[PDB]
Amino acid sequence: GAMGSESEQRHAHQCVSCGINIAGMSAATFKCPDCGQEISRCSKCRKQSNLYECPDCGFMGP
Repeated sequence: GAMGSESEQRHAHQCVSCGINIAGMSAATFKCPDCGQEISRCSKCRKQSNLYECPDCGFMGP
């Protein structure tokens, strides 16, 4: 019937805190120990590092 969106994927790299346009930029690139998805955190995120959350698997962490 209706096509699923989850089935499809995109390369939209944005900040985990807000959503800065740091796609393919020199931002904080790390692999989530939960899923392993490439997480890009802008410089500003450095301050929010105290408490982040993986936007991929909705994994809320410190």
